[PDB]
Parts: sequence; C-alpha cells; structure tokens
Amino acid sequence: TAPAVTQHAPYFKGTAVVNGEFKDLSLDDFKGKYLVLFFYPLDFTFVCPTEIVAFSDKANEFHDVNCEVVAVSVDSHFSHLAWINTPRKNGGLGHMNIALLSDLTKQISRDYGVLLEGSGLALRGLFIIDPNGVIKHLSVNDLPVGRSVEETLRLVKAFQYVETHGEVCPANWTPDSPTIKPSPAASKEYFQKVN
Amino acid sequence: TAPAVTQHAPYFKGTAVVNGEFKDLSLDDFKGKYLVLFFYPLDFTFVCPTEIVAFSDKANEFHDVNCEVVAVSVDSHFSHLAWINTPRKNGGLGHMNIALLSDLTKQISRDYGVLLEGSGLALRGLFIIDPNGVIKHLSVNDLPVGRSVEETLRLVKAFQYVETHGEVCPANWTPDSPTIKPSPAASKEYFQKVN
Amino acid sequence: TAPAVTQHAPYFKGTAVVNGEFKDLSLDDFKGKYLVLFFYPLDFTFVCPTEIVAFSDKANEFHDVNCEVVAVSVDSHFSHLAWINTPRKNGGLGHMNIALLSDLTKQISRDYGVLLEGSGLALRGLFIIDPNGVIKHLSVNDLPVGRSVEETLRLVKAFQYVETHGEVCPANWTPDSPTIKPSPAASKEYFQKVN
Amino acid sequence: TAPAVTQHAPYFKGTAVVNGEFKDLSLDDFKGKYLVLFFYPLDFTFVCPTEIVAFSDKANEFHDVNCEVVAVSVDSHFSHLAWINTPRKNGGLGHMNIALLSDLTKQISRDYGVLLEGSGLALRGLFIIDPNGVIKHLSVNDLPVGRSVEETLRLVKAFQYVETHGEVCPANWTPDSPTIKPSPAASKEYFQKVN
Amino acid sequence: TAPAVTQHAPYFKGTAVVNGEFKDLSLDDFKGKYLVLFFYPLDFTFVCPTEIVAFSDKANEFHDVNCEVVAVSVDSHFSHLAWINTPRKNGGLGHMNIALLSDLTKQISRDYGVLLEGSGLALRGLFIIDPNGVIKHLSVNDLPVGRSVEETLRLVKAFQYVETHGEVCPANWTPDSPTIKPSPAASKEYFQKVN
Amino acid sequence: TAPAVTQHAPYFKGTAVVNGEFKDLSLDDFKGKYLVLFFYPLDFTFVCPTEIVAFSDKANEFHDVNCEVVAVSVDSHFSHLAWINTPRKNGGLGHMNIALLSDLTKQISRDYGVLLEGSGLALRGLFIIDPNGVIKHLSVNDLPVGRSVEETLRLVKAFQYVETHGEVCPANWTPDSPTIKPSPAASKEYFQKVN
Amino acid sequence: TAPAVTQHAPYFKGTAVVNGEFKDLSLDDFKGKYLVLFFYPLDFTFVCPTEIVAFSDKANEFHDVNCEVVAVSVDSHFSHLAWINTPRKNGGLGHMNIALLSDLTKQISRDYGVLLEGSGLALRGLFIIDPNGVIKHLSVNDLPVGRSVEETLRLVKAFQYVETHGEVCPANWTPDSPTIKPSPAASKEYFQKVN
Amino acid sequence: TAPAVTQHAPYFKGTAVVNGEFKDLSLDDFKGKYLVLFFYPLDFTFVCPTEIVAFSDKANEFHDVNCEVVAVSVDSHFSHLAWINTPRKNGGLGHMNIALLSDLTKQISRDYGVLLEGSGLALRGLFIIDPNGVIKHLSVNDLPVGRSVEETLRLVKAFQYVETHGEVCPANWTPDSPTIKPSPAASKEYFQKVN
Repeated sequence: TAPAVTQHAPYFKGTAVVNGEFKDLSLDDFKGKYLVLFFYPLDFTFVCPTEIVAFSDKANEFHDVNCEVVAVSVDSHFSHLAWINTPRKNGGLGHMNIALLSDLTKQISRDYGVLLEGSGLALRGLFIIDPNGVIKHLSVNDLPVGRSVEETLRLVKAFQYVETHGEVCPANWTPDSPTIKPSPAASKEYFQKVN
Repeated sequence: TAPAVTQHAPYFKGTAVVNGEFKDLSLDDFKGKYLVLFFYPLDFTFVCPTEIVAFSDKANEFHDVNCEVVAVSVDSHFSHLAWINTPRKNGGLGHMNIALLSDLTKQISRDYGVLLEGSGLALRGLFIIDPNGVIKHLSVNDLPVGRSVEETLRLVKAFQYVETHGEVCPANWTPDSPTIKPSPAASKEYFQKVN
Repeated sequence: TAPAVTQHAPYFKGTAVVNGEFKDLSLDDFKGKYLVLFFYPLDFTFVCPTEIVAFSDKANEFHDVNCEVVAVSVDSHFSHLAWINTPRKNGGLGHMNIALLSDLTKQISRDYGVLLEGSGLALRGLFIIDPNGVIKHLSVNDLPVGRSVEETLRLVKAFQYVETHGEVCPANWTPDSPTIKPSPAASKEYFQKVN
Repeated sequence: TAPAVTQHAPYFKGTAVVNGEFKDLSLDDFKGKYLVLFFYPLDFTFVCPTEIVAFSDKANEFHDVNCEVVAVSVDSHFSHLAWINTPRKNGGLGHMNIALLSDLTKQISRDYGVLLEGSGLALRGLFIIDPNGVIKHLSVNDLPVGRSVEETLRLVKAFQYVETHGEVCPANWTPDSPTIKPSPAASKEYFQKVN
Repeated sequence: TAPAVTQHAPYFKGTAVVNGEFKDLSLDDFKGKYLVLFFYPLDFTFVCPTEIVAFSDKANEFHDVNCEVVAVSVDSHFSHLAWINTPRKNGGLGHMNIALLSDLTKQISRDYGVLLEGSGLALRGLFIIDPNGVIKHLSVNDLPVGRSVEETLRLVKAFQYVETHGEVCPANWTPDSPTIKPSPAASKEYFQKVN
Repeated sequence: TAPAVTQHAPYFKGTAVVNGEFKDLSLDDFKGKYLVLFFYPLDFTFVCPTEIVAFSDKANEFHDVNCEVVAVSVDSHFSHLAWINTPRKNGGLGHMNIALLSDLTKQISRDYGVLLEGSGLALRGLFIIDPNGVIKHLSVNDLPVGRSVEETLRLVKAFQYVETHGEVCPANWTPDSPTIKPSPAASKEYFQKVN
Repeated sequence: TAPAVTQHAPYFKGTAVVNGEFKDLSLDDFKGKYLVLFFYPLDFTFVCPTEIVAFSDKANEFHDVNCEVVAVSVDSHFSHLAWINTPRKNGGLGHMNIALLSDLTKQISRDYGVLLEGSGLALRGLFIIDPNGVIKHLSVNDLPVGRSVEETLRLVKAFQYVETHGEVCPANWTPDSPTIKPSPAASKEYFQKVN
Repeated sequence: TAPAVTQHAPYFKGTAVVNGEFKDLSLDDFKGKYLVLFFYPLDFTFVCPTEIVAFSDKANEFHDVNCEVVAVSVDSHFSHLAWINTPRKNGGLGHMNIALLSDLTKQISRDYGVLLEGSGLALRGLFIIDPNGVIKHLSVNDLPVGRSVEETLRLVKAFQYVETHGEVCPANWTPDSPTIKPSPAASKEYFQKVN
C-alpha cells in the first residue's frame, strides 16, 4: 500500500462535488472500476482549469471504458462548487462531468506523495488505478505544464487491451495498431510486419 | 537529491554504448542540456525494443531542442551491443542515435526508485531533467504497456517554452497553441480566446 | 482464500504435461492471465476425454482473450502423457493445446473442495479465475454429464466485458448483444431496447 | 444435507409469489420433480430481471421435463409482487410462470452457502436438484454477469438422459446427439463414430 | 450507547434514497440537528405507505424546527426507489421530502431493539434523537396500527421549548399553551391560572 | 414476559389508592380488560400532576372502551393519598377516577425497564397492555415533557378497531376515518379513495 | 474535557453565594441548562462590580431563555457575601440575582486557563456552556476593560436559534433579523434579501 | 509568544489579497498599530461572508482609531480573489477595505490555536493585538454564529481609552460613558455618579 507502480493505492476519503452536489468519496467506491485520480495545485488558477475542463469534455470516453476520473486538490468543496459556478470564459470550469475531491486536511496528497509541504499544495500527479486498487501508471509534472488527456486515455485503453488479449502494447500504441505476443518465437510476426 | 519532481536528479555513472563503442557516462555529462533518462526492464524482450527504436528514430527532434535521450537497464553493455547488432526485423535495435546505459550493479535503478527488488529489473520509468539537474517530470508504466515518444517530446518543449516566455502551458499544449499569462488579470486573455 | 466466488483462489502447485513435456505450474504462473481451471475425475474414461478435446480444439479462442485452460485430475503426469499418446479414435486425447495438470497428492482437489474423499477422485469442477487470482465463477457437475465449452468461453468474455466497459451482462449475453448501465435511470435504455 | 454436488439439498421453507397470489413453498413440495433453485441478489435491479424473465419465458420447456424453476432472494414477498406488477419496458417482470420465493430472514441463502453476510444479499447461485432432493449440479456467478437459461435446460435434459438410458453425455451434448456406453469395450462405438 | 431514553442513540450507517438518488447516511450526518428516526416493517405494505406520506407531507414543518425525518426498513434501497416511483393512488409513495434508509443487513433494527428475528422485519419503532445525539423519546406500536405524525411534531416542539425556556411542558401542551416553572414556589403560577 | 411490544407484560403487584382507600392490584386483576399502565417520576412535582388529572378527567372514555388507567411511581401509597387530598389549584390531584399504584420497592419500574437506578425514580413510560395481557404499544418521554392523553386513547381505540374489523389503521386514523383491508388487491379501495 | 470551543467544559466544584446563603454547586448542577460562567479577578475592585451588577440586572432575561449566570473569582465566599452587603454607591453589589462562586483554592481558574499564576487571580474569561456541558463561545479580556452583557445575551439567543431553526446567524444577528439556510442553493434567499 | 491574553501574539506571515492585489503580510507590518486578526473557517460559505462584509463596511471607523482588520482562513489567496470578484447578492464579498490573508499551510491557525486538525479549518477565532504585539482580547465562536463587529470596535476603543487616560472601562462602556480611576478613594467618583 504505497503511491508506486504495482502497489495498492493508498486509501483516501473526502467530500467531493459530484454533479453539482456534495457527496463523500472513498477509494472503496471504485472497486471494480478503473480510476484516474489526478491532483492539481489550486482552484481559480491557470493550468488547472484547462486540465479539468479537458478531462470533463472527454469523460464519456473514460466512462465507456469503465474508468472514473476524479480531480483532487487541497481547497474546500465550497471553492470547488464556486469554481464550477464560474463560466469558462472567466477562468471557471462550468458544468462538470467528473468528480472534484476536496482534500482539505491535505492528508490525501501527503499519502499519495505529491504534497509540497512548504507551499501546502499538490504537484501535478496523475495515477491510473485498476479495478483491484493497484497502481498501473503514475506521472508527475511540475506546476507550469499541463497534462495530456489523450495520452491518459491511450494508457487506460492499453492496460485493458493487455488484460483482455494477452499481447503487450508497443511504444505509441493506439487501438487497431499492431501488438506483440510476448513469447520469443511468437513475437517475431510483429517484428516482421513493421520492418 | 531525490527521484521526485522539483528535486535534483540523483547522481549516476555507468558504461554506455554510444555509436557502436563503449564509453562512460555520468549525470555531469548532461549539465547544460535537457535529459530524457528512461528505464526499461530487459534487453531482447518485446515492448522495450519498440520504445528504443522509436526514441532513436526521433532523436534528431530531441537534439534540435538541446535534449539528450539515454535508455537504461540492468543488462551489461555487451548485451546492449549484441542487441544493436541484431536486425529490427528480428526483434533487435539496429543502428542507434541514443546512448544505451548499462546499470549492471542495479544502483542507478534503485537510486531512481524504479527497481523491482525481487525481480532485479526496472519498471518503465522516465525522467525529464533540465540543464541544472532538476527533475521537471517523471512517469512510470507497468511492464506490459509502452510509452509515448510524442508526449515525451511535447513535455520537453513545454518546459522549454515556460523558461523562454514566462507563460504557462495548458492541457494538451502543442507548439503554436495558445498559452496563459500566469497573473489573474492577464490570464483572461487566454480564457476568452478559447470560449 | 477459499474456493468461493469473490474470494482469492487457493494456491496450487503440481506437475503438468505441456507439449508432451513435464513442466511445473503454480497459480503464480497465471498472474496476469484469466484462468479456466477445470477438474475431471480420471484419465482413460468416457466423458472426460470428450471435454478435454473440446477445450483443446477451442484453445486458440481462449488464448485470444488472455485465458489459459488447465485440466486437472488425480492421475500422474505419466498417465496424462500416455493418454495424450493414445489416439482419439480409441478414447485418447492426441495432440493437446492445453496443460494437463497432475494432482497426484489430491491436495489441489481438496483445497478446491471438489474431492470425493471416499473414492479419491474429483467432481467436474470448473473455476474461472481473473488476472488477480480471484474467482469470478464456479461450477460443478456430477460425473455422468459433461460440460459446455461454449458456455465457459461465454462467461470469460462476459467477465472481461464488464471489467472494460462498466456495464453488466444480461442473461444469455453474447458478444455484440445489448448490455445494461447499472444505475436506475441509465438502465431504462436497455429495457426500452428489448421490449 | 449440504449445498454440494451429490449431497441432499438443505431444507428450505418460505413465502413465495405463485401466479400473483402469495403461497408457502417448502423443499418437500418438489419431491418427485426436478428443481432449478436459483438465487439472485435483489429485486428491482439490472441482471436479475433479465435472468428471471428468461427463465419465465422458457418455464414451459422445464415443466415439460418435470422440472420446476424457483427464483429466490432476500426481499419481501411484497417487493416480489410489486415487481411482477411493473412492466418489462420499465425494468419489471410482468407475468411470471415461475415461483418467486422470499427469503426475508436470509436463512435459505445462508443454508445454501451463497449469502454475502457483509452486504446482506445472495450471489448468483443455481442448483439443479433431482426428484430425491439430491444436488446434481451447481453454478455461481459474481453479480455483474447473468447466467444461461439455455445451458441450465441442457443440463436438466442431460441428467434425465443418463437416468433413463444408462449412457453418459459428452461435452456439449444436445438431445439426439451421440452418447457413450460407459464400459471400455462398449465406449469405442462412440469414439469411432465422432472421429 | 443503547436504544433507551437519556442514552446516546446507537450508531448506524447505510444507503438511503434521498431525492431519487442513493446517498449514504450515518448518525454523524445528523450531529447539530434533531432527528426523528422511524422504523417500518416492509415496503409495498399498507400502514407503512400512509406513515411515510404523512411525514413527507409535513416534512417542511420538521425542517423549519431543525429536524430531519428518516424512514427505515429491512428493504433494499432499490425497493425504496421503486416504491417512490409507484403513485400514491396505487399503494405507492410518490415524490419524497424525507430520507428512506435501507437496513438491508438488518443490523440497525437489531441495534435499535426493534427487529423481530423470527420474521426478519422491524416493529413500528420511532426515536426522537436530539442534536448530540441523545434519545429524548421512543415509541413502539405493533404492526397493524399507524402512528400520529401530529404527536411526533408536538414532542419535537416540546423538547425544543424546554431547552430554550427552562420551563416544563404539561400533558397535552401545544405551542402557546401555558407551561410550568419547575420549582415549588414558581409552579404555583401555572396551577392557579388553569384551575 | 418482557417490557417490549408483542410480549406479555411483566407481572407486577402492589398497593394502590383506589377511591381514597388502599386496595391491592396486580396484572391478574386486569385480565379481560385493556390496561393503560403509565409511570411517572415523583408525587408533588410538576408535569406529573398534569398527566394524572388529564387521564382522570378522560377516565370515563377509557372505561367506556373496556380500559383501566393506572398511574405508577416509586412513592408510598400514603403520598398518593396526601396528593389526592391536595387541591389542583395548589399543585395537587383532587378526586381521582384512576388508580395510583405504589412501586415502593422500585421493582415494578425495574421490571418494566423504566427505573433510573442512579436517582431511584421512573421515566415517563406508558404501556397499552391488551386483555391477555400482551403489550401493544409502549412509549417513553424524558422527564420534562408530558404525554398526550388524546393520543393514548386514539391508540387503544385503534387496536380495538383492528381486533374487531380485520382492517388496519392508517397513520393519523381516528374513529370513522377510512381503513385498509390488508391484502394487495383489497387495499386498492383505501388508496384510490384518499388520493 | 478542556477550556476550548467544542470541548466539554472542565468539572468545577465550590461554595457559592445564592440569595445571601452559602451553597455548594458544580458543573453537574447545570446539566440541562445553558450556563454563562464568567471569571473576574477580585472582589472590591473596579470593573468587576460593574460586570456583576450588569449581569445581575439582566439575569431575568437569561433565566427566561434557560440560561444560568455564574460569577467566579479567587475570593472567599465570606468576601462575596460582604460585597453583596456593600451598596452599589459604595463600590458594592447589593442584592444579587446570579450566583457568586468562590474559587478559594484557585483550581477552577487554573482548569479554565484564566489564572495568572504570578498574581493568583483570574483574567476576565467568559464561557457559554450549553445543556450537554459543551463550550459554544469563550472570550477573555485583559484586566482594565469590562465585557458587554448585551453581547453575551445575544450569543446565547443565537446559539439557541440555530438548534431550534436549523439556520445560521449572520454577523450582528439580533432576534427577528434575517438568517441563512446553510445549503448553497437555499442561502441565496438571504443574500438577495439583504443586498 | 502564545495565543493567550497578556502574551505576545505569535508571528505569522502569508500572502494576502489587498486592494485586488497579492501582497505578503506579516505580524510586524502592524507594529505601532492595533490589529484585529479574525479567523473564519472557509471561503464561499454562509456566516463568513456576513462577517467579512460587515467589518469591511466599518473598516474606516477602525482605520480612524489606528486599527487594521485582517481576515484569515486556510483557503488559497486565489480563492480569496475569486470571492472578492463574486457579488454580495450571490453570496460573495465584492470590493473589500480589508486584507484577506491566506493560510494555505494552516500554520497560522495552528499557532493561534483555532484550527480543528480533524476537518482542516479554523473556528471563529478573534484577537485584538496592541501596538507592541501583545494580545489584549480574544474570543472564539462555534461555526454557526457570527461575531459582533460593533463589539469588536467597542473593545478596540476601550483598550485605547485605558492607555491614553489611565482609567478603567466599566461593563458596556461606550465612548463618552463614565470610566473609573483605579484607586479605592478615587473610584468612588464613578460609583456615586452612576447611582
């Protein structure tokens, strides 16, 4: 139970804003589902809203592949709601298709290893978590650079492809792209094909 | 020094294969340049060769933006070379535009927090390190899924952009896409442009 | 850890025939794959070979969905091989595409609660185990009635479908047929669709 | 008596809904008939109504082979009735040709080893119980995947065949399909025919 | 904690229907507020729908005095909703202004001393729990006689009057009728006035 | 026997004041009649005299429905009389049309689960015991809030109505308001009429 | 227990003057009632008599809202009494309508955190303790400035308003002024009304 | 240095919003001036905006007596700004005449002993601090009740009166109300005057 790949994700619990109303959210609530838990520093800032809207606009694609997406920061759930009720044109989020988790005690960010104690706020950490609570991917950016929603989805689709076909995913894999049977003899028909 | 974003990259030293020839590399050889330091589990496997050839094929684009790429694993440098002298068509690497660093003692992988201690091999870990040895990004995939060379290049240009221009990069930023002046008043300029 | 649905499948270890060669297998070897573990009473009987050759002939379809099939009985691996080298025309197995596991001590059967202690042989027990070692389905017949391979494959694909699409599978669900979003309002879409 | 193949099915008694009226059912009532006793988690859910209406629309075929079908869950007999009185378009059952038994105390599920005590509901257990109250078969699914009524019916027809013909049924046996005389010499007739 | 007057109400947790959606409630959710917690045997019965619609119709008058109203029974939350989507004309509930809590494990009823173990359903128990959260009044009818919502509201109002005025409420007291200063000399005012 | 609903009321015996004279009462003295047995803390207090005079004033209406009313407390029977010979104007009782039972040993209160051991006095417990002599309703207020005599009489009348009519009494039922035939088809009459 | 808001108030015990007579009282004695426990440094001083007289003239209004008022200092109950018998013109108190508690050992002042150890006298601490012995407000002034008796009465009425109406009290709230429903949608009614 | 009367106020430093601009504040920016430092739980709530707007509308009466007012909470300075930019009609602050200080690390609230570690927010703490950094008054409210702006002003003026003139202020003292010379002989003047 640690924030590192192949380990169980640390237990978390906070009040979230889901679909415009307050709701409590636990790690247990996603047993059976994939989860993209992603941290951002602060509400009403600059990179953060662009990521949050980008994930919200693609949320249906994540939900279609049994994946929930929850954004997490250290602000109150009241700040989350206020930011939801701000229009995008004025730096706000608008109506949200993803959960917004309040980590007001900072303990979720601390346990996920992404809190800068001096500042009191999370780095841009993202965690892809499988149905059994195991971490499959993680990535952290420094504050001034936003994450790729397209790449996050590519990875979720990829981890699902290997578990339901038993072939591994090459670099730059997309759906319908060739894959490799992970035995030396059988891996050849891939290598032939692309060269 | 720690393997965490915002902290100094841990020192490393080892034997590499540059340009068909053995050569010592350390972290200090990359001061002044950006560094993409990416770990892979084992030579003569499956996802690994597809990632190394993809980075080798795109190395001119990294070099044009003052970025070096080095692949690392727990194998010897004699393994690295033998794999270079295997045709791609047969699961090999062929000619190489990037360094292949040997981490025979495993200490590099351990110091970078990507060593599965029980198996004796590294996860798919990737670090972007700036001219001063500071880690700007890191990411870790489990073994069955390869990384994106495109997203690595995106992120490098994003960190360079914010250095040059004093502006922050939104989600899904490509070069020439809009950026955000990171003050409350000046940011509206961005949000109006895209809503 | 018990032979029950939702629980972790008991650890097992034994000698198996794989391509006419003796080879060890444990539950650990199938970490990452789905596993159909099916018990059958005795080698050189009547129903048993019809089941084993049915599973062997459809083995590629199982492997295409990241699933190993492993037939288990209380005979020695030396009997399994002898039975492979009997032709099917004469009640044998012939060439095999699945593993034949020997449970010579009878511990595996006893741990999976399919052992008839009185006779010292197992019932027609089938267990479907996910990549995570958790039992998704169990199924037992009395000795005179063989099982359906088509139905076992149906259940593997259904458990895979729910884990990658988040929808639940109706009765008699097949690939391409409708499914249900498991929420009260969202589930009406299914019920309108088929009435 | 225990919930295991070849053993006597445990005694149950409870209130059921039979043809719209409430009526007591006991295991005693099915002496002399075959019995498909199937458990489902909850009324007014998603997979459950699909399983129940599939069984109900085929009940004629079960009845024609002296077999009764009894659905069971932890809800009251009043929920059962209210659900019968909901249209199928709206997630209900409509008219039922099978009994819906209420296990309000949770005892029947506990006695048949399918109660999840933590949640207070039953897994997808199905038992084929013969005219002397012995269990010939049992299947269990995790909650998100429905069962096959088709296969349930194939198994009842198969067990009846061996009782009245003294020949064992191969894998994927269907009516009017070859069967095996279960002695070594006599069995060769089957194995020559199908090869 | 114990289900008796002057004692802290037992802790309870469970899934409730709150505005047509599945929420999670606990005794902690009502700290700071008076709670009327009332049990009823089963959904889709006779006296119960009359009790629940009576409270839901006067729910505003309880909210106006800092009081929540929660109906409890041993039914699933999916039944609670089905009953909410049955019209009152047809024995149903209609739109609800109170919570409907699922005691599916039967634990809450057991803990509050109202579970008839034999039949597995609750008696008509009612508890007025104060804001911290001590039981001030409990009442229990047998199954065929419904409670008075009027008297329940009289009692919440009486207990609130005594906390904020330091006088005690006579038999049959209603808002504005006389009260008693509980001191031998001071009480003479009350007794002189009403005789 | 136990002080709970559906159970036989505990046996009790003691000296009571009945028409200004010391009589002896027991639970056997009320076989054949409904009994309202109500406890109060202490004679010469504040809410208690108001409760006792309210019941004594409506005592005729209970007798007219075969019901006796008995007040109980831990005081001597000599206090009960002194209080009877205190005028109502001066905090007293006046002439009484109900019995006043002495629980001097505190045993009755203890047996009926209403004795606060610490202070040695009863809470405001009330029990409607039927004619043989099962408890049909119990209620308990804390000390500073008096009960409703009106509601007590409503409940005796409701329990008598259901015994002699076989219909069940809704919430807020009063003599002459509609009632429910407790059958799914029969109850439709009630629900149609009042909506 | 502790002298902080939201905690249980520390137990105290001491000899107090009530109606010119010595009488022991403790925190227990005020269970069920609000309490305003205020400390003052010393009898026969300057600000202190003006606080005590101000409360004692307003005490009728506190008792009318179920609130006791208790003055506490380190002086003897003999000084307290002597100060009562001094006239107000002459620096005294006169007849008193509030308790004067002697903290002669200084232990009450030590436990409430108001004791200046060097001088052996209390700061001007005030505590509003609710009916369950929980602190709702505290306030300390330095020695040369008296407290507002009006503001103390306002807060008691405010804390009672929120327990019996479920709405929160704005800044400068007085009885009959607007209050806020503490949900986000319902709070707009207030914010629109006052702006 | 501790959050107690007569002691030096703990040092704090944080980003505040001042005239729509971010700007660092520290305790020693307020040396030579009286400071009213008041904590509130969270931005975008209910009681908090009423206190903040009330103090801001009286800020000039504070400024004229050389007193500053600084509101503090654990929210980001960005939330403060988004909330300044929300109109009052819609639950916001609008223009502000006071600093809103961010306590993103929560250290300030922890140092002033007003933080609830469990939930991660401040109680309604308020502190008057003199020109030498010494605390003269403190008060904490529980969350549902707002403070009195008038009484804070009353107290700031009271504490100045005593430094200027060397006379003590009685209870309910207002500007130009009589004060007391703190000497036995002299204090008589006050007592003769006001009686």
